[PDB]
Amino acid sequence: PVIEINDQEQFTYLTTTAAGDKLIVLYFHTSWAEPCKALKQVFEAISNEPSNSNVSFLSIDADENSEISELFEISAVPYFIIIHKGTILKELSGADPKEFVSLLEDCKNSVNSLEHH
Amino acid sequence: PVIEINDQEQFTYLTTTAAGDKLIVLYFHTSWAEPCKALKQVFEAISNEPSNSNVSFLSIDADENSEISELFEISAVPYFIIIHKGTILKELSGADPKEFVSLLEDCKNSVNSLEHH
Repeated sequence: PVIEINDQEQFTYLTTTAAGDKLIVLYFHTSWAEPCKALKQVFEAISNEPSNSNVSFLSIDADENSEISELFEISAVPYFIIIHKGTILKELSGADPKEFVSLLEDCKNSVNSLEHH
Repeated sequence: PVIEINDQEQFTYLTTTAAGDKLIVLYFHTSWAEPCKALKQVFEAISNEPSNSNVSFLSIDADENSEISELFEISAVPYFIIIHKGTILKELSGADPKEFVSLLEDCKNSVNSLEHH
C-alpha cells in the first residue's frame, strides 16, 4: 500500500536504507489542500497499477511533518517529489493525474541506464 | 482485460447473455479523438483497479463499429455509457478521469438495492 509518513526515522529508512534502486514518490498533502474523493480514487488506482509494482509511494502531511516539509522547501501542495538513490529526479506541483503519470514514466526511463527510451 | 469490440455478436454476448449483474462500461473512441498516452494510462489504472474487479470494460471504435454507434446514437467521442441488466444507467461525454470515477461510483451505489449509499 501507499505508506503514510508520520515519523522522521521511518522516513529516513524508507528513502535510503530500504529504497534500493526503486523510484520513491513523495506525495505532500494537507487538509486544506485535500483532493476530492474521485481524484483520490484515481490516484489510488495509479498506486495499485501493476506496472508501478516497483515504485514506492509515500504520503506525507506537510503540516504534520514539518521537518520533512522544510527539508524539501515545500512551497505548494499538493506536491510530488520523485526520488531515486537519494537524489531528486523530478518535482511536480498539483495533482493532475495525467501530468503525474507522465512524470512517473519519464522517471522510469531516466533510471534505465541500458536503453534509451 | 479491457475487451475491444469488433463484432456485433460479440457485443451482444458481452452485454446480455454474459453480463449478469455486472456494470458494463462502454467506452467509445476514434482515432481522431484519441486521448493522450498519459491519459490512456490513467484509465488503464482505473480498469485494473481491484475494486472494479466486477465491472466489465468494453472498448469500442465508434467509426469501425457503426452499427453499435448508431444504436446508441453516439454524437460525441470520447464517450462512456454504463449499462446494467440491459438498460443504460448513466452516460458521460469526454474522458475526465475524475468525472468517470464519480460516475462509476454512482452506478455502483445505484445497483445496490439493499442499502442506500
